[PDB]
Amino acid sequence: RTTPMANASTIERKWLVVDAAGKTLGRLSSEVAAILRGKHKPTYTPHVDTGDHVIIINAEKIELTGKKLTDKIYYRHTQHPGGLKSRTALEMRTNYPEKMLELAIKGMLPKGSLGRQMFKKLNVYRGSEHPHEAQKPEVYELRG
Amino acid sequence: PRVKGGTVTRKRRKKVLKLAKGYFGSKHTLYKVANQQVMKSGNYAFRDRRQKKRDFRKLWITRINAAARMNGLSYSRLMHGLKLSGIEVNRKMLADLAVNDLTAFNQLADAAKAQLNK
Amino acid sequence: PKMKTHRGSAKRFKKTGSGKLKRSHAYTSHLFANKSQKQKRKLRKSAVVSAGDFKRIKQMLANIK
Amino acid sequence: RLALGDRAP
Amino acid sequence: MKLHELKPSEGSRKTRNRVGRGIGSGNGKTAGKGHKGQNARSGGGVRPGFEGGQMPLFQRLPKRGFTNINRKEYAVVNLDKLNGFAEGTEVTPELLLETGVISKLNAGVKILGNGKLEKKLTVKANKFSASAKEAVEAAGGTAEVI
RNA sequence: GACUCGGUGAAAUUAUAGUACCUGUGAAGAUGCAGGUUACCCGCGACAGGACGGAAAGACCCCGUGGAGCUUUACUGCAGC
RNA sequence: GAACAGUGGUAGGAGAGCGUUCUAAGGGCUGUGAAGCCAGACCGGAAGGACUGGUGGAGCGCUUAGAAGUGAGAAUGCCGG
RNA sequence: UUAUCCUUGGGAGUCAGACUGCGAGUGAUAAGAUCCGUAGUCGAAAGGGAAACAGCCCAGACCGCCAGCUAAGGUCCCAAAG
RNA sequence: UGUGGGUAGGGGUGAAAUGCCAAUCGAACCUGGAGAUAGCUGGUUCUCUCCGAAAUAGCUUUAGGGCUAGCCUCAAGGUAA
RNA sequence: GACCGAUAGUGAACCAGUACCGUGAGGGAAAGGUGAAAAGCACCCCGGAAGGGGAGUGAAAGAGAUCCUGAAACCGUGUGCCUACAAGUAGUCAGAGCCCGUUAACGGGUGAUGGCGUGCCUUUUGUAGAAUGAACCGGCGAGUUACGAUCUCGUGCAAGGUUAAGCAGAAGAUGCGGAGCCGCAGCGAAAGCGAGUCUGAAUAGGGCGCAUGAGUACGUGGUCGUAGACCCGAAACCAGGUGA
Ligand SMILES: [K+]
Ligand SMILES: [K+]
Ligand SMILES: [K+]
Ligand SMILES: [K+]
Ligand SMILES: [K+]
Ligand SMILES: [K+]
Ligand SMILES: [K+]
Ligand SMILES: [K+]
Ligand SMILES: [K+]
Ligand SMILES: [K+]
Ligand SMILES: [K+]
Ligand SMILES: [K+]
Ligand SMILES: [K+]
Ligand SMILES: [K+]
Ligand SMILES: [Mg+2]
Ligand SMILES: [Mg+2]
Ligand SMILES: [Mg+2]
Ligand SMILES: [Mg+2]
Ligand SMILES: [Mg+2]
Ligand SMILES: [Mg+2]
Ligand SMILES: [Mg+2]
Ligand SMILES: [Mg+2]
Ligand SMILES: [Mg+2]
Ligand SMILES: [Mg+2]
Ligand SMILES: [Mg+2]
Ligand SMILES: [Mg+2]
Ligand SMILES: [Mg+2]
Ligand SMILES: [Mg+2]
Ligand SMILES: [Mg+2]
Ligand SMILES: [Mg+2]
Ligand SMILES: [Mg+2]
Ligand SMILES: [Mg+2]
Ligand SMILES: [Mg+2]
Ligand SMILES: [Mg+2]
Ligand SMILES: [Mg+2]
Ligand SMILES: [Mg+2]
Ligand SMILES: [Mg+2]
Ligand SMILES: [Mg+2]
Ligand SMILES: [Mg+2]
Ligand SMILES: [Mg+2]
Ligand SMILES: [Mg+2]
Ligand SMILES: [Mg+2]
Ligand SMILES: [Mg+2]
Ligand SMILES: [Mg+2]
Ligand SMILES: [Mg+2]
Ligand SMILES: [Mg+2]
Ligand SMILES: [Mg+2]
Ligand SMILES: [Mg+2]
Ligand SMILES: [Mg+2]
Ligand SMILES: [Mg+2]
Ligand SMILES: [Mg+2]
Ligand SMILES: [Mg+2]
Ligand SMILES: [Mg+2]
Ligand SMILES: [Mg+2]
Ligand SMILES: [Mg+2]
Ligand SMILES: [Mg+2]
Ligand SMILES: [Mg+2]
Ligand SMILES: [Mg+2]
Ligand SMILES: [Mg+2]
Ligand SMILES: [Mg+2]
Ligand SMILES: [Mg+2]
Ligand SMILES: [Mg+2]
Ligand SMILES: [Mg+2]
Ligand SMILES: [Mg+2]
Repeated sequence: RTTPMANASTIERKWLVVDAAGKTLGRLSSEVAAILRGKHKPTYTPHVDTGDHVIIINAEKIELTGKKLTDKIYYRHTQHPGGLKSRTALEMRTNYPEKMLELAIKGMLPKGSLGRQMFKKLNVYRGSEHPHEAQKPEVYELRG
Repeated sequence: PRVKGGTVTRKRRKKVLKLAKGYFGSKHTLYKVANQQVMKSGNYAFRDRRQKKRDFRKLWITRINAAARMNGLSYSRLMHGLKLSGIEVNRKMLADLAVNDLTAFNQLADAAKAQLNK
Repeated sequence: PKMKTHRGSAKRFKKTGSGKLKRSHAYTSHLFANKSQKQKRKLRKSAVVSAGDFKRIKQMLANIK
Repeated sequence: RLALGDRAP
Repeated sequence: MKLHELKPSEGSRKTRNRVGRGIGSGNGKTAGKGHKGQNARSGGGVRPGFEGGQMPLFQRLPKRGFTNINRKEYAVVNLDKLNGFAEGTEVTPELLLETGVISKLNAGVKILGNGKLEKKLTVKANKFSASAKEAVEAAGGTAEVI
């Protein structure tokens, strides 16, 4: 019947800049996940990517509550026996702040092919400066 | 009198294989597996004719929420306000306005806001 | 071939007017010292075949008039 | 080829 | 009738049930026999009256009585049947048998006293019930034994 | 022998398969279920951890008022004497 | 025909039907192309049934009734490929 | 208030049950143990929830609908809704 | 070790292993009785509709079988029990 | 002949008790279809030939001997749509794009991507099952028939109903055939009595009957019995033979 469906021809992506400084990792990430998916758009269509591009600046200034800086471990496994490796959140934020944000958001996106495509619209930067001036990105202020 | 098997068997089986057109490999070719897949397709299609109604309502709700939040309402508050104002326009129609006639959607949303602010 | 009557049953049952089966009672052979007169008086009289038994055996007496 | 077999007595 | 428009009486003929011809019929697969055990087997089932080894009812109960070689069965005729004859008729076994009042003679005619006899008759029979003899004589007739 | 080229060309097996890993779940030991993690498409030489791999309707064990061979102061018979 | 109520289902009971071969009686079709086979986006609540075209080259439907070697996906089924 | 109930006759199948809650035994007041009693569900029950998960919670699928209201369970993102 | 012969299955033959008696041996092979029997396993073919269990008691050389009862179904009654 | 029609019907439609197997007794197949007629393809061409391409014959040769039809599995050639970042019981529902155009229908093919989703069968308390069965496709492959019993339904006749063998007659219907069978009366072990009877000393009480009336012949259907009795399957047993 009549429910409109977005498609490649119809879709128009904005670029947005989110400042991570002073934001809680998960609270910021949940909002950004929703923007990359396109959940803020009335033309949201579940089988295409209706989301916007997001730049995150000041990734190393992201905050964590509690004792998470010391106590949140990022595990990975190399698929070699005994190959569990770990970094603390402090080690992550100091030396891999872009990965830290990318992991949080990646875990909040849908998991298959379109989800993987949705992640490609994210761009995370350690500093205050991003290289995407030519895309003319607007500041997006995170809601509650 | 003797009744040979005759032609009934292949006529019946041919019909199943015709319903299996476009299935992968042996599933469009061999009766026993085509028959299992056509049967399974029936159970799925029955289930999915029910799910379809759940899925579209989910989609409309998502779009109404997006349009609502562009007017400073959550979907929940909007739907509460529309019910208080007496408006019975359904989710399929609200979501259609949200996409196709957003000014109209905003009038309905403004009607809802009025009732909530009372 | 014709159904054969069960000859053991034919020697023990009789068809009544309404198609019940009349029978004798068990416990009427010996050991009368161990049974009271009341029991002996009652076991002396004939009885009828039960519904459950009748359905089990009716065909075995089909030929009997 | 075994003397008894699998899970022998 | 016409041989091209034959039609059986309604309710005179049913279609036979054919078991083991698919699931839709309701007797596919196990053909209405359920699952396993002696009753589902070809040639299966215990013999009639068998109670799985509990002493069968007939064997628990005593044999009773004997059969008389010289048992006589009479063709019984009640008074109501004699009422069908004409008045002043000499009713005999041969007439009863010829008219179809009795099918088989057996050991003889016996007259029994069920029903009422209005008509006067000379009934010749092998036996009478005391009632029947009285009733024949009361109607004016005669109950000769033959 | 294997391997490469030329000639010739079987077999056991086989529900259909686009046939990862971990932890879990489940008829209680999962390629196929869940959540994650990982992975471009197609081969060739190799190795056997798994497919409770193949092979043989488990010989063990139990069950069948199933057999057969054997024994004897089991029962009933028979030959012989 | 209205109203009201109901319509998950294994073993299993009950009912109504579909289709197959043969027979009888009507009635028909067919070398201006039968059955069979192939294809299709048609029709019926199901079993199933048509129509059109192709192949085929001589037989075959329909109606009503009768009679059954009357319907297969499984039997480590049998035979062939 | 509800529509069952009984009799007679035709035809069966079943006689491996499972878990859950509650009341007992056996056990070690072990067992997804065993054995009774009692209710439920599965068996023979699809749908929603409990990640997945016969037997738990919610609830009984004649079909169709791109309508609506709710149950358990939920409403930051995966994932519908604070 | 050759050739020609002999012993035959409730039987032969055995320097004894139940060994051997035509790739068969705790009793050869073939045909027949014979479609032996199988309370066991496997399998049992079109559709839709109405209704819809049991996994219990009793007895059983009985315990994975059976029978009667219980629970299902169809019909006819009684009728409102 | 309401028997078979080439996996059927004989084992055998055919040079079949053959071939083949076995020392022997013995076991024991597969295998039908050119065309109306051979008119069975002169001749030419490639090729050693096989086999083709023409030409002829013929209604047809895509009827050319592996010769009526010619399904499926399986093997190929071509190409409209899709496909080399993807985790797949393979579908289903949602869905752009591209390619088409029908039994004209809110059409057909393909399918980026999204949601959901552990084959079928058997057997089980419970199987996606790491239980069982099936390589695939095709054909064949399992509650039958006879005679009895019983119940329901139908029909005929009805306190009656009905004939068997046989004879005549199409291998028929049917006519004849009443011997016999069931029913109309039961009760009792029996003699016997009889709307009652048996028990009993009993005009008692009680049991079974009556009063409270339908059967019988035939047919269809359900189920039972006797037969292999729904199909397939032992190990074994016995008889007569064949083998050193
Ligand atoms: K049955
Ligand atoms: K299992
Ligand atoms: K291996
Ligand atoms: K045709
Ligand atoms: K098979
Ligand atoms: K309990
Ligand atoms: K010996
Ligand atoms: K043959
Ligand atoms: K899909
Ligand atoms: K196994
Ligand atoms: K009396
Ligand atoms: K009648
Ligand atoms: K019958
Ligand atoms: K039978
Ligand atoms: Mg998901
Ligand atoms: Mg067949
Ligand atoms: Mg005595
Ligand atoms: Mg039935
Ligand atoms: Mg059933
Ligand atoms: Mg089946
Ligand atoms: Mg079975
Ligand atoms: Mg049974
Ligand atoms: Mg499960
Ligand atoms: Mg577990
Ligand atoms: Mg596991
Ligand atoms: Mg597996
Ligand atoms: Mg193995
Ligand atoms: Mg395997
Ligand atoms: Mg075994
Ligand atoms: Mg051994
Ligand atoms: Mg329902
Ligand atoms: Mg034909
Ligand atoms: Mg058949
Ligand atoms: Mg097959
Ligand atoms: Mg229990
Ligand atoms: Mg337990
Ligand atoms: Mg069961
Ligand atoms: Mg229930
Ligand atoms: Mg359920
Ligand atoms: Mg779920
Ligand atoms: Mg299940
Ligand atoms: Mg949401
Ligand atoms: Mg030897
Ligand atoms: Mg015999
Ligand atoms: Mg019901
Ligand atoms: Mg059982
Ligand atoms: Mg047993
Ligand atoms: Mg019973
Ligand atoms: Mg024929
Ligand atoms: Mg042929
Ligand atoms: Mg033949
Ligand atoms: Mg020879
Ligand atoms: Mg042709
Ligand atoms: Mg011809
Ligand atoms: Mg041909
Ligand atoms: Mg990647
Ligand atoms: Mg790609
Ligand atoms: Mg997974
Ligand atoms: Mg088990
Ligand atoms: Mg098994
Ligand atoms: Mg297998
Ligand atoms: Mg012996
Ligand atoms: Mg000799
Ligand atoms: Mg010699």
